This record gives sequence, C-alpha cells and structure tokens, in this order.
Amino acid sequence: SDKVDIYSDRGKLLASDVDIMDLAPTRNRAIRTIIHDTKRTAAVNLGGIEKALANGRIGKVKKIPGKEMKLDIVANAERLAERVKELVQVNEGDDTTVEVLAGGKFLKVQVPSARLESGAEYVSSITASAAAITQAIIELFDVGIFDACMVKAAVWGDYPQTIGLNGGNVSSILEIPQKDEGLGFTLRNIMANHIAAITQRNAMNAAALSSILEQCGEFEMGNAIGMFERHQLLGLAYQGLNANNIVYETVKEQGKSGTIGTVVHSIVERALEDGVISVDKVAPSGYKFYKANDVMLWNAYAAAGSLAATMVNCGAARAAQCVSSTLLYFNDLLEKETGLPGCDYGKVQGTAVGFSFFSHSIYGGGGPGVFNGNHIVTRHSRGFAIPCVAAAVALDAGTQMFSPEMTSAVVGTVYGSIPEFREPIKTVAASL
Amino acid sequence: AYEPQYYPGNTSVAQNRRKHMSGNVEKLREISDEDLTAILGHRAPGSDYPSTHPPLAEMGEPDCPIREIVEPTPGAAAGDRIRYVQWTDSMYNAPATPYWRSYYAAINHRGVDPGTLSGRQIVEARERDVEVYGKMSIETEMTCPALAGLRGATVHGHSCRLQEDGVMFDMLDRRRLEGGTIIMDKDQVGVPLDRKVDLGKPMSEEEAAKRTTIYRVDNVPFRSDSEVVEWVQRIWELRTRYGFQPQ
Amino acid sequence: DREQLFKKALEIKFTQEWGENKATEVSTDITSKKAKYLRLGTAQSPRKREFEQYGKEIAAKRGLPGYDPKLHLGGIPLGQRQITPYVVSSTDTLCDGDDLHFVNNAAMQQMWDDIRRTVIVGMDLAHETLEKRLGKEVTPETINHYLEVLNHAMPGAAVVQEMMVETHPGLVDDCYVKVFTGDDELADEIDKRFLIDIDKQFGEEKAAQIKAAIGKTTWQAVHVPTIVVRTCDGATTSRWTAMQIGMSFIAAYRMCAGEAAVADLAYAAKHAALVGMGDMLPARRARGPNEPGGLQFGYLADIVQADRVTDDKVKASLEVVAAGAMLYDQIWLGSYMSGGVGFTQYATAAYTNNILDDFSYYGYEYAVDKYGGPAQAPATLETVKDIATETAIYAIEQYEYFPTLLEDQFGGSQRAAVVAAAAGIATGLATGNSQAGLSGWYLAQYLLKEAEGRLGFFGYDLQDQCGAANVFSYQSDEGLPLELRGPNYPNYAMNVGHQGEYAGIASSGHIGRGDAFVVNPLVKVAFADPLLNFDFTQVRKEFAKGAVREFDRCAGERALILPA
Amino acid sequence: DREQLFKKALEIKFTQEWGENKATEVSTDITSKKAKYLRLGTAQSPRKREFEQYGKEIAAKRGLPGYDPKLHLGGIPLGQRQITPYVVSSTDTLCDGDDLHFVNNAAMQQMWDDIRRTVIVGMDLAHETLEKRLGKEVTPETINHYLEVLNHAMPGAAVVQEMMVETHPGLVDDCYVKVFTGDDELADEIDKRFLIDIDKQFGEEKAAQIKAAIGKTTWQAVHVPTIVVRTCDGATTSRWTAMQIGMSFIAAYRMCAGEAAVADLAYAAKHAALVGMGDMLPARRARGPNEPGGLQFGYLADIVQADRVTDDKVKASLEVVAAGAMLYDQIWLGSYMSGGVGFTQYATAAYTNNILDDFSYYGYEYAVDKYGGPAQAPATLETVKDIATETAIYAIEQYEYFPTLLEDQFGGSQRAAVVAAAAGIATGLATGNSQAGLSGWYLAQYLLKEAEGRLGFFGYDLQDQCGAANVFSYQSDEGLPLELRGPNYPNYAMNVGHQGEYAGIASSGHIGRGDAFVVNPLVKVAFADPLLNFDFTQVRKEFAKGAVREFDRCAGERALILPAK
Ligand code: F43
Ligand SMILES: C[C@@H](OP(=O)(O)O)[C@H](NC(=O)CCCCCCS)C(=O)O
Ligand SMILES: O=S(=O)(O)CCS
Ligand SMILES: O=S(=O)(O)CCS
Ligand SMILES: [K+]
Repeated sequence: SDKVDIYSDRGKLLASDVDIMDLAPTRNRAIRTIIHDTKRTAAVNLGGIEKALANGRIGKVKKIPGKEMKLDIVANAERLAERVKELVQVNEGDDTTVEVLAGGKFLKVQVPSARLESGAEYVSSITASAAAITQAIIELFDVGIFDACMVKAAVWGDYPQTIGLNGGNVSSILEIPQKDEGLGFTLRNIMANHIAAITQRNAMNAAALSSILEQCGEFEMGNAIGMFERHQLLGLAYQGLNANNIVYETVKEQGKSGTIGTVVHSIVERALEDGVISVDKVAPSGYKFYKANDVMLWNAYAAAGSLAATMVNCGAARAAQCVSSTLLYFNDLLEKETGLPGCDYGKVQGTAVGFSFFSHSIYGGGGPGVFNGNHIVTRHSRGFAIPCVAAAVALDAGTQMFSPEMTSAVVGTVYGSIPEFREPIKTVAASL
Repeated sequence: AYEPQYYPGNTSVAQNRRKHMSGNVEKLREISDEDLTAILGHRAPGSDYPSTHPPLAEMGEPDCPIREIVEPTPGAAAGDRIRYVQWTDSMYNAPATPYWRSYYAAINHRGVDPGTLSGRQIVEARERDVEVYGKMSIETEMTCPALAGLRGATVHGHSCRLQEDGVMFDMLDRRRLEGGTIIMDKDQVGVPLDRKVDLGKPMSEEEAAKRTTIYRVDNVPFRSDSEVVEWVQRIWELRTRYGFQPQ
Repeated sequence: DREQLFKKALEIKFTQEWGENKATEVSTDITSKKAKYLRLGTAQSPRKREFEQYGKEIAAKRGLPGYDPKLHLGGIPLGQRQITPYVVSSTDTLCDGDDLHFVNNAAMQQMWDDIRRTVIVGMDLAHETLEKRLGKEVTPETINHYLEVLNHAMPGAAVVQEMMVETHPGLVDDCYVKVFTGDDELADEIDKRFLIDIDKQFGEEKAAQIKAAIGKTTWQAVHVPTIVVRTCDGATTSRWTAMQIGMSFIAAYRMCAGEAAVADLAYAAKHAALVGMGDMLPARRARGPNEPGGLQFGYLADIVQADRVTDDKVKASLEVVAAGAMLYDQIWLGSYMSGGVGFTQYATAAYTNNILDDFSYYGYEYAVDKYGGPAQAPATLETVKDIATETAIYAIEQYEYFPTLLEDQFGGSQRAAVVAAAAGIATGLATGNSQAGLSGWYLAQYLLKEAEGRLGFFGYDLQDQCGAANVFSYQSDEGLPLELRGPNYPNYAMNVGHQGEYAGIASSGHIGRGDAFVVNPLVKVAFADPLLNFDFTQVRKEFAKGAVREFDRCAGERALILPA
Repeated sequence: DREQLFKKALEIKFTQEWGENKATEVSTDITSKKAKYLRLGTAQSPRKREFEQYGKEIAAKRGLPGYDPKLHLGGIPLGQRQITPYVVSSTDTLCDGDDLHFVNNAAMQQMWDDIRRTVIVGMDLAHETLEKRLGKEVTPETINHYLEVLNHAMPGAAVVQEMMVETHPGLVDDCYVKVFTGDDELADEIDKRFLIDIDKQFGEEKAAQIKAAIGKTTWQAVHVPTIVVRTCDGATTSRWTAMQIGMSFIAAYRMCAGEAAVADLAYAAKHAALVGMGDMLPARRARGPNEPGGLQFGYLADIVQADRVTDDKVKASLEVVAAGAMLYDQIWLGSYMSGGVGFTQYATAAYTNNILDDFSYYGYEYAVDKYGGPAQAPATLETVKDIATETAIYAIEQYEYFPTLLEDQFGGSQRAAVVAAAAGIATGLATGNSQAGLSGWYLAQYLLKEAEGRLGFFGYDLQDQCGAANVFSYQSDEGLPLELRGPNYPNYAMNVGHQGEYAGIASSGHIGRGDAFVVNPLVKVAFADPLLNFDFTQVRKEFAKGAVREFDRCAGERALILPAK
C-alpha cells in the first residue's frame, strides 16, 4: 500500500495519509467530475460568428463576396444564451448550463449528462451547441431559406467538406476524435497553452491539471493496468499533486540560486535520505553505482525532480523555451550522477531530445505552448513531460509569439471560469 | 379502399407509363419456356433450376416473425440461385423506358431487385421468378424486338442512331432482322446458341410512337404534358422547403 | 431562328471522315435518326492502330502480353459503331477521345501538378517574429534579398551548410516563389521579378475588391517542383515550402541557424499562416492535404482565370467547368478513387463540341432578356423554377432534334451533367447567387429523368435525389454554401458528372456579380501568374494542345538523368 | 592484421583528383589528421558548375532567378573544403553526392514507384464467389484466359463497353500482373508467361517454407502503371487494381456486367483479399495506404531480394539497409515529411565507401568465431551486450584511426546510424533474433555518445533514449516486434538515421536463420520477379546506375505525348 500527504500550490498541507489508489482517474470523484465537465463543456464564439456573418468570412482567409449578413449577435448574447439553453437541454431543470462570458463574445455551454450517456464520445458538446446557436440566430433574425446556409457556415465553418468544424466558431478544450494518434489519446490532445491559460498562469496548478489529464489519457490507453497502475499513480501524486511537498520544497530550496544541476543533486540527496535508493557497488575510482530499492518510487522522484527543475530553470529566465533542455539535462545528469535510469527509463529524456529539436529547428513543432500529449513530438513519455511544459508556459513573461493570449483566449476564458479547472490540487484533495 | 393513380399526365406517353406501372400491358408475341431459358444463358434449356449451396452455419432457418408472415416466392422456397434479365431500349420510341421497366417489376412482381440505368435496365430475382418476369418482359408490348434487346453485357445502343433497317445497334450482334423477323441466336451475354430464337416482327414506327413511354419533341413532347412538368416542380419545391424546415 | 452552337462540331465529327471511318457513307445529315453501320473496328482508327502496334511490341519484348483489341468481349474489337473525334469547345482542335484521357494528355497532368505543388504562405507573422524575438528590422531591401535567396533555395539548393548536395536546377526549373500584397506602398518597392501586381492583373474594380479583402497583408505564392509532387504527394507541398522558407529567413536575416525563434517561423509557415489548396480526407478515402478531394469547388473557380481576361460571362464559367470535369472526374474519381480506362467521356461531355456552351448561352440569354441582366433576377425559388425549367427543357429537346447530338453524348450521365450544368449556370449568373444555381441543377435533373424515362448510370442520382432538400438545409452534415462544398461533401463523395459542373455553378453567381474572386482572394491572385506552366486563363485551349501532343510546358520529366 | 574494407574507397575519394579538386595537394595519406585547404569553391566541381550554368539559363528564360552558388551565406559558395566523390558500396562506381539525391537519381525514384504501384490480391475468395454464388466453373483454362484479359485491361484498356478511350500502351508498358500459388497442382497448369515459380526463384528449403506459410492459396502480384502513381498517389493502387480485376472477371467468366455478385468481387479485391504495402497514417501526417510511412520494416526486407541470390549474409542485410536508408530518409523523411535539399548524405552514410560493410563484417565475424555461426548465439541480454559493445567500440575507433573516415561521415548522425546498424545487424545475424539486434542498436548509440561526447543532430536520439526500455515493453503503444514496426511506430515517426538501418536489423535475424521471408511470404514472392523495373536483388548496383545516368528501366515518362526534341 502507498500513502502520500497532498500539499497545495503554496506548500500547505491539504490532506494526510492518502492512499494513491484514491487519487486514480478511475476512483477519485474530483478527477471524474473534471473529465465529465471536460467532455460536456463547449465554447461558442459569438464574436467570431458576428464577424463571420458581417464579412461573409469562413475562418482566417476564406470570404464569399455578396453573402454579408450584418446581424447583431454579441449585444444579444443573453437572449441567444436563453434560447441555446432551451435547445441544448433535454428536460426542464436538468444539469444543462449556458453562461455568457467576455462581455457577450463567448458562451460557455455545458450539455446535460443525458447527451453523453446516449452518445459514444464527447462530440455532442460541439454538435448540440453548434446546432443550438445556428437555430437560435435563424429564429432571432427570421433568416430565410436562401440565407440560412450562411448562418450555418458562420457557426460550423467548412463542415462537412472538412472532417471537423474547420474555420467555425464552436470549439472545446478537446479536439475531434479523428485527430487522435492512437487509442486513448483524446484527453492528451490539449495544447499546453490551453492549460496555462485555464489555470491563470499559476505554474503548480498548470502542472496539476496537465498531469491529471495526461494520466487520464494513460489510463484510457491501457498503460495503467496491473503493476502499471501503481507506476502511473505514484507519478501522478509526486509530479502532479505535490505529494509530500517534494516539488514545492525543492523549488523553494533551489529558487534563489539553483540550476538544473543543483536540482539533480537535491533529488539524489532526498531519494537517498528517504531510502528510495542505496549504494549498490563502489567502483575502483570511488564512483558509487546506486540501486533503486523501489523502482516505481524512484521513477516518481525523478518525475517530481523533472518538474522542480523546470520551475527553477524556466522560472529564473521567465522563459518557457528552457523546458525542453531542462527535461533532457535533468534526466541525463541524474543518470550520470547515480548510475540509475532517469524518469520513465529514458523516455522523458528521449521526449526532451525531440522536443528540443522541434522547438529550435525549421522542421515543425513551434514554441512549447503548441505541444501536447497527442503531439507526435511529445507523446512518448507516459504523461511525465507535458505537466512540465504547462508549468514552463505559465512561467513565461512575454518571450513567445504563439502565447496562451494568442492561441487560447476562448478556452482559457470558458474553462478557466470553472473552479475545479483553475484549482485542481485543492479540488482533488477536498474530494477525498 | 384505395384506387391507385400511379402517375400524372394525360398524353399517350403518360397513359402508357400507367399501363406499364399497373401491368395492363397487351401480349403481342409468344416465347417458349426453353427458348426463354436459352436466351437468358443461366442454365441448359429444359434442365432443372440449380440451388444455392450455402455453408453449414447458414442452413438454419431463424425464428423470425417476418419470415412466418411473408410467404416465399416459388424460387425462394426452392432455393434457386439469383439470376437476371437485362434490357436495353432505344430512345427512338422503344415502348419501354428503363425507369418504367423497373416500376413494372416493383409493382407487379414479388421478391425482385430492379436496377435502372440509361443504357440498361436489370431485374435480379430467384431464377424461376426471374423467368416468370422475363417472359412478361419479352412477350408484352413493353418490348419491340428491333428497338429493344436483352443484353447482360456490352449494352451500347440506347442513344445511338438506328441502323438503316430500323434495328438498334448491338456491338455483339445477338439479334437481328433476318428475312422479315427478329432472330436472336446468342444468349444475353453474347454466347452463340445452338438454336435460332424467333422474336417475331418489329413494331411499325407509328405503333412504337403510340405505345412508347418516352417523350420526344417530334412525337409527344415532354413540354406538352403540363401535369408531369408541374409534378416535377412540386416535388422539387416541397423537397427543397422540407429540407430547410419540415413544416 | 437561333443557330445551335454545336451544329458545326456535329457536322465535322460525324459527316467528315476521321481516320478511315468512311463518315460520308455512315450519314451526311446530322438530323437523320438512321446511320449505316460499317463495323470497321480497329482499321478505321490510326489511334487504335498505334495502341495495337505498341501492344505487339510490348508482348514481344516482355514475353508477357498487354494491349490486344481482340481481347474485348466476344473477340469483337472497339469500333463496331463509327469511331468519331471531338472538337475541344471554343477551339478548332479535332482529336480522338483517347487524346483527352488524363494519362495521354500532358496538359491535363500539368494542370493538376500546378495545383498540387502550390501553397500560399503569409509573411506578416514571420516578420513580426523577427521583430519581437530578435529585434530585426524588416524593409523592402531585406524582403527583396530574402526573395532572391528563396528562389535559389526553394527548388532544393543550399544556403547555410558546407558540403551540401543539391537538386539539378534543370529538373526543377518550374519551381519558384512570387509575392503579392495589399500594401500598395510595399508593392511599389518589391523587386518586379517576384511581384504579382494586383493592379496590372485585375481591372480597377476587381483590384480594389481584392485589396479590401486582403488588407495590408503580404503573401508568398509558392510552387514546389513538379518532380517532387509526382515522386511524393500533395501533402509534401506545405512541408517542402516551409523548410525552404525557414532556410531563407535564417540566411537572409543572419539568424542563428537553429534557435527557438526559427520554430516560430516553422509553425507560422506550416500551420498559422499557411493557406493550402485543401484539407485532409477521412479514413475510408484517406489522404493528406493538397489532394483533389480536399479542393473546394470555390477554390477551383479561383484557380481558373478566364473571368480575369474575358467579359463573356458564360465562357468564363465554362472554362471553370472544363478544369473541374477533367480534374474531378478524370483524375480524382477516375484514378485516385477508381482507375483503369476511367472516366474520360463522362468529363469530355462538359468541354467538347460546344454543346454545354449552346445550352448555357441559351439559358443565360433567356434570363438576361427576361430579368434585365446578370445578377438582376431575384434569388427566389420562383426565379430558379423559371430559368432552370426553360433551360433544361430546351437542352432535353436538342438531343431529340439532333440524333447525332444524342449519339455523341451517348451516356445518360453525360446528358444529365450538361443539361443540369446549363440550368444551374444560367440560374447562378442571372441571380448572382450560386446556391440558387445549385437548386436549379437539381430541378433540371428531375425534369430530365421524367422526360427520357432514364437519368444517369446506376448510382448517378444519389446526390440529386438528396439534392433539393440539402441545398438550403442548415443541419450538421447537410448545410453548406456551394463555394465551400467539394468532393468530400458527403452526397458528392463518390459519383461522376457532378463535381466539375458544381465548380462552374460555384463560379456563376460571382461571375454574374462581376466579383474578383469566389471564396479565397489569395488563391485568385496566386494563380493570376503567366509563369505557371499551365495557362489557367485558357483551360480548354491547353487541353487541346495536350491532346495533339503540342503542350510544351510539361514539367517534371527525367530526360536529363536518363540515357540519351 | 585485418585490412579495413573502406580503405580502398578512402584512398580513391580523398587522394585521387575528382573534377579539379587537386586532391594530391590536399593530402596523399588517409591517416593524416591535417589537410591543405585550397578553397576552390565551384571551380573544382563539374557537377556544381553544371548546376550554376542551368541556374543562369533558368534566370534568363523566366526573368525570375533560381540557383546561384553565390547566394550561400556570406557570398561564399559550397566547396571551401575539398569536394569529394562517393564509392557506392560493393560497386566500382564513383559519383558526386548530388548524383545520389533522389530527385537526380531515376533508379531511386523507380524503386519507390515499383513499391508504391504494387498490391497483392487473392484469387480464392473471388473463385469461391464465382462457384458458390454464380455456379460457374473455375478451371486452369478460365484462369489463363482471365490472366490474358487482365494484362490487357490493367494498364487501362477496355474489355466490355463500346466506344471506350484507352491509355497509350507505350506509356504504361511497366504495368502487368503475375500470379503465384502454394497449390503445386495448380502451378503446373497456369500459363507460364504469368507465373512466379516459387521452386525456381527460391532454394528447396525456402520454397518449402514459403509454400507451408501460404498454403493452397493463389495470389495476383499487381503492378499498376508508374505514370498513374506519379500523377496520383499510393492509395490509388488498390483501387486501380480492383477496378481492372472486376472488369476482367466480368469479361472472362461472361457474367452480367454489373450484377450483385460483382460487388462481392469488388469487396474481395479492395478489402477481404487485399494485401497492400502499408496502411494509412494518422491526422498529423495523414496519408492513405501504400505510402512510405505505412511500410513496415519487415515488408521492406521482404521487398528486397539480395538474400534470395547470395549466401553472403552481411551483404544481403546491407542491401536491405541501402533500400531503406534511401526510401525512408531521402524520399520519406527528406521529402514527404520535410523537403528542400533534404537528407541525401544522412542516407549515403549507410551505402557508400564500404564503411558499414567493414563494421558489419567485423562484428559478424567476431560473433561467428565466438558463438559458432549464424543463429547459434543465445538470444539473451548477455549476448547482445557482448556483440554490440565489441562491434560499436571497433567502429568508434575506426573514425579515430582514419581522419578521412571521420571527414567523410562528417555528421554525428551519420556515424551513429552506421555504428549502431553494424552492432544491431551483427547481433541479429548471430542470434537469429531481430529484437536482440534492436537492443544492440540502442546500446551502441549510448556507447557512441559517451565516447565522442556527442551523438547526432539536435533531435537524433529521441527514439534511442526511449529505445532500450521500449524494445521488450508490452505496453499499448510501446510493445511490438521490430518486423512489424515502421515509420509510424511513435518513437520512430520523425527522425533520420534510424528507419533504413532498422529494416536491415529486421532482416538480420531471419537472414541469420536462413528464413525465406521476414514477415509476409506473399510480399517476398511478389518481388522475386525479374520483369519489375527495379532489380530488387542488387539495390546498391541499381543506385549506382542511376547516379551515372545509365539506369535504363525508368517508367512513367511522357516523351511519347510531348513535342519531339
Ligand atoms: C461493367 C459496368 C458496371 C460497372 O461497374 N462499370 C461498368 C464498366 C466500367 C468500365 C468499362 C471499361 C471496359 O469496357 O472494360 C469503366 C471504363 C471503368 C473502368 N474500369 O475503367 C467505366 N465503366 Ni461504365 N462507363 C461509361 C458509361 C456507362 C454507361 C454506358 C451506356 C451506353 O449506352 O453506352 C452505362 C451506365 C448507364 O447505362 O447509364 C455503363 C455501364 C457499366 N459500366 C457496366 C457495363 C455496361 C455494359 O455491359 O456495356 N457505363 C457512360 O455512360 C459514358 C461514360 C463511360 C465511361 C468511360 C468514359 O468516361 O470514357 C465508362 C466507365
Ligand atoms: C512534427 C510534425 O510537424 P508539426 O509539428 O505537425 O508541424 C511532422 N514533421 C516531422 O516529423 C518532420 C520529419 C522530417 C524532418 C526531420 C528529420 S530528423 C509533420 O509535418 O507532421
Ligand atoms: O453500370 S454502372 O452504373 O454500375 C457503372 C457505370 S460506369
Ligand atoms: O541542427 S538540427 O539538429 O536542428 C537539424 C539537423 S538537419
Ligand atoms: K504522386
């Protein structure tokens, strides 16, 4: 049996003697509610619909001359929200919610559980919202048979010529299921910029929300069965939920003058003090090869260390780009210091090698904010890399072109308005 | 009670379309059972209808309430193989048009699988059932043996200019006007037969014009059957309106 | 009496000898319902004899046979009926139908390659990246230097590393990059060798409309090598483009050759400022971007450029139909989605013998006389019903007045595509609304079915029976303006004789209104370029050049690297 | 003392003049750490001068410039260091590195087209449909007639309809269909013109192994026209194939030309009895079937045929590496997934100057002496550690004994791909287990990093650091035998200097065991065909022919339909 104490984003005790099994995506009530709300909540961009209608525009560059319909949408957000609620709800008084945000520019729509229970995926959050706003606008402006197709294009974009609502104005924190690389990747296809915007650039909460979603993904992928359940839960608790305050206290201890290397030394000292590692054998030069007394717990200390090193290094530069090299050299130096494998047995370091390449070259990728657990560059680790990317993005003070303010204004506002998403550590600890 | 009306229009073309739909078609020629089997090319004339031979796992009749109330056709009850009858009809006033051969089959024959195309029209069914259909398709006024031809392959000819003798072109030469009568001496897929099948005389140009289900500007223009043009526009308008909002 | 525009072509292709078909013995009267069938077979056709001869050589060389006319069913070769040529509409070129098969026509292959190998990439976000991250100044001088570097690098040549091996320029001389901008001050300072001048290429009104839609933004019209997309695929294009844009920014602005800011330029070129020709397709007909299935009908209308150089509205719409019928039916449906002999004549029906021209000019002239002029007819179901019925019934009757017309467009799907395209295009030009045109197309299909008692092939009218209801539907996978529909619109994903005609209808409302573009002004400007191998202002003339083996701008050949 | 196999090539490419590079003035000693830098630039190279002159012609003709050596950074053209040629391994061909760029090499393009334009389609289910559903008899006579019809129709010629227009046979003479069967009684009755005779193409033991795996089943090896896949894509192939198979069954069996049973033949040809070269790819790198990303490493090993005609096990493995390094790095990663100048030399490192040959023969000879012979070494981590360390350290030291070797494979990723391929192939051949070979590859990567204090390019070792742990993992998206891995295996989806080498390692276990095939016996038989344009028994010889512009079996050209020159 494995127990942990959960500490807050500010290093304060929230829950004691917590069995890690009770933090699992399959058992923890707060994580199950976060996933339930992730699947049922969608964003309708009324501002985008207004401009699309007024200019006959679809997405960033398409424009059909002669189709302009300058309908007044944003100022009618509350009336439209009321009608959207009537259309999205299944029964009067059910769990449907429609809220106006950003001065009328956005609607947060939460479809009732009944739509998810009779569907196979989360996509009714998008389709019920898109159909509801299309119908509500057609009604409010008495749109005729010839012109309704332009209301349809303003909401749904190029769909069904495109697989999804390309160039439309209905979106979610999630992407369409067809974009998944494999089985169980839907909760992994969430930009690090979305996480950082949702959590208000609080680096601990950004790492926590990302770790929760990544581990829900690893569970759905089939990577947390049998002995691997303990493996992933130890990583979730120590890296994602500040178990035993290791992440916060390591960052505090190393915050003034620490580097990637001093964080490596702190983690090795702590693992040895806690009995996680011991000297296996001493070479003739005096170099000590260490052994892991508990391999999965050593992996979790290296996952916590990878995050603490990201916070110390990206935090010092106030620059997100340092995360790719931090994940690489924290684990490479950890192996050279101990003779033991780094986090995820080389897969955090490997992910960091390609991530560094694809965040500093001509070939693809971009800034840290565009990566996610479903991205071909950063999918390789079993949920231990993206939480560090989310924290690094949060810590950036303005070096990025493709920042959360550029890519995640809609998602950040809509999902950031939900407390469980803003404060995941507190929410998880309180549900125990 | 209900009296079917089938189709609008008041011209000879509309009247012929309702004749084909209702099965009120005149018998103009005779074909023997063995000559029909020979020209269809599915089995030797006079032989018994072969059966399907499905795997052991599909032999069992399921407990189904629909199977209990829908009587199998004679062909289905015997387990006949699915076979076909395919026709090509000239646009130069051949009595038949592809859609109306399919409506004739859908209304008057049980357990049929009709298919309409511009240059060919087919009916697939359990072999003995398809022969019952095939006999009516060739003996009645729905066929002229010169302007129409049974063609299971290489169908080209419906839209071609007629030959100087008034017969519709056939790349495989399965039937032709030979000494005052139409002779078919190959099966519907062009395999030479060991017999000559006499399909009788062609219709005159006047008879074909009076019996045809096709509209032509030089006979009965489509434009002249006002109710048919109106019916098309009505279906188009109502489909258009209900596709937007079904109310 | 109005003289039908196709009569001259029917006289030539049916009553004048072509090869050794003895046409004068078949019939000299284009109105005669009867013809003398000579059953000449292969002997009448120099083209089929060329194929037979190559088939003998191939069988002898390989010891494994190929083409043999006698392997046709029953041992009866093609040509039992008179083999006739086709007049490519609007031209004096007479050719065999085999000369219009995409495999045998280099102009057709080059048209698809010029689309496939093109993407448009914005410069503003890249320039903003250089300013924000490096504090670099961007000026017309730095842009012009960058464009010289880019045109050296884009075909596959090095600018940073030592000991690089490069593509042979002689194999990639069709590859280049031009720029255009809605910023007139910047346009006047760009090196003229690389500029697509919007004021010179478009009339005053259209240039103003393009500039207002584009704003003060700057774009690169990139055309990667034809040899690359032929060896690889359309999804290669945006990646090939981004790699050499990245190298050119590194060398031209003396960046570190691989720093964090370079990844922002890569994300901008590959995703944020990329404007490709089309998005990916779903699993059953899986393909990446820049394939014909992802090409929206409005994009094909903006690629074609006849409307930019002619005031004849019907002619401009039918050049779009010709490009679309060829690309969508012959290459896309006839090869990418099927293959073999394919669908040459399902497409040639829409660009030969001036037949679609006759029907479309008739319908449009009727609408101009009745409603006043282009884009003056009300966009209502009453107008659609009027124009589409008048045009469709006129077209239906022409096949009956002229038995040679019916024999030429022998397949019902050919008649359906042409009858309905004329009704749709006349309606779209008259109302200035392409959705009204689409409604007219479906009404024309229904009229033809009841008129001839037949329509197209077995599965021709799946989208037409679904059609009327889905024109103005706003339901999830039903509703969409025609300009944004394409070969992945569910009802349209499978069948010949519709897609190319829909591209013409998509163009029709916009041509009626005098619009500079249909759906993407960036696409319209990118293809208003005479340096492109295929002349997009004269689609039918180019197909005719390819048919007679005279198209001299075919790119991608490997003669330079093969034995002499 | 063992004479390193690459020394002769280093002497030729560095000490003998190539073009006007004045090689004898640079250095005449292949062991010297110093060289005289003459900074000759373009003037030393007839190939760069050819490119410069075409660049001037292009600029003059278009009024828009192209290639210009002086647009290299700083106005300093390529060739400040001596420009040297390459020896294509196992050949006497000496060529410029530009002659091995896929764009400039018709043999390389034709190799990819022959794979892209091929699918294998079963006949048994189609014959069963004809017998059970239509009551038609299938005999050797009907099959032979069907094959004549099929070879007329497949290139794009008509068999049922009147007034069809057809492809010019002269443009599609590379298109044909052959058949093979595990039913020996049927093999003796098929028309010999269309047969791939398994007994003639393979040795007695291998033919028996193929027949036991295939059973009494019959298959069509279809090769659609090169011009079609060049105009279209790989996903066209199975559809083009099915259309003409359908037409040929209609004509040869005198069916109704479009009845319900025809749809069963279509479903059989397109789906139930189809054996393509690879499945589709996910959204980010979306592509349909028959593209390089879907080609499993074992499929590339079964496409290559050197093991069928040579008993030299290392040579047969390295012909697989040459095909894979070219296809996967130059065409796939270097064009489909990127583009531009691309990745010629990241791939040439694995098929030039007999370098990978020296390292692989060294490792394999070491393992044969120690363990007894091929497939005799135990498949254990102890064996992998032994062979891979011995081979990797030997290879690492060769770059230090020969400064010219280090200058030739100047990029660390080139050294990594070759050092690790030799360790992996020697281990796979010795154990008869390709998974043991893969484990050896990752150990060699780690040794090279600590030895030189550097490994490959910025992102080279993502899959190698993930590698050791994922060799024997059984987790969802980690576990998989190497034979079934490919360019879509997550860790492998992005980077050069691994995929082609993995194809060689996939082959190594099976070549060590003397197996007839690696993963698909149908693929192995389909490509054991001398009528195919590319000679899959001699990959490196074919690349050499393309390099010197002498490859004479390039298909898909349009000279016949272009104005005369
Ligand atoms: C075997 C099918 C069923 C099927 O799935 N496809 C076929 C045949 C296929 C083959 C014929 C090639 C050959 O002769 O070997 C090809 C060329 C496709 C291919 N595999 O390359 C084709 N049809 Ni078809 N197919 C056509 C057509 C047609 C017209 C022909 C009617 C007539 O009176 O001639 C009818 C459909 C209809 O009745 O509406 C038709 C049917 C049929 N079509 C019937 C054969 C009819 C027959 O037995 O003669 N096609 C056309 O209507 C015009 C265009 C023509 C296509 C070739 C081109 O575009 O040039 C060809 C398109
Ligand atoms: C990462 C990904 O790019 P994006 O991040 O999606 O732009 C991907 N490119 C690649 O993997 C490039 C591989 C070839 C060039 C690098 C060779 S080491 C692709 O285009 O789908
Ligand atoms: O006869 S079918 O309509 O199935 C195919 C025509 S190409
Ligand atoms: O310098 S990088 O490693 O990013 C690319 C080498 S091709
Ligand atoms: K291609």
